[PDB]
Amino acid sequence: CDLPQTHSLGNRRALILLAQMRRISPFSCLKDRHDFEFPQEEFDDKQFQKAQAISVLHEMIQQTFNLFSTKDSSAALDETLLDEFYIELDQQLNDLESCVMQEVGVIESPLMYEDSILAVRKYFQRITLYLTEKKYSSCAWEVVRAEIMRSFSLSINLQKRLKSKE
Repeated sequence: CDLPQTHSLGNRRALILLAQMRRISPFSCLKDRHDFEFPQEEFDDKQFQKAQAISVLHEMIQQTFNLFSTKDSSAALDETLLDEFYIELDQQLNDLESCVMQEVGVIESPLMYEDSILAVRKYFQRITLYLTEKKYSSCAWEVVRAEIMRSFSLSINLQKRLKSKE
């Protein structure tokens, strides 16, 4: 797809707001630290590429937008930080959505779609049920929120297929 400006490490988009959820106290939770946000199965180097990333990334971001925008999780974050989240995803969504129209091919496979889409829905579904048990206390959202950072990390870097992290 059309490159924005050479290859960069981070995205500098939505990473700032995510950091705001790092001030939490480590004493909030311990055994409640899991990763159900970013499906690593799809984000792993087992079979991940630039175009392919657009497939998973799109669903990953689109889902996050619905999480807060649904009012449920929105009430969890400050209206200021939350409201910014809506626009933040929009910028990233356009990047992927644009590739869809480009007719690259990776975002057309009716069968491959399930593997990419399901990977996000399956993991994203855990977060909904996971938080339900805690009724959105504070750490439950942090563990899931902080997890989003990883999805953004490998998403815009793994494509290069250069060095991972075990």
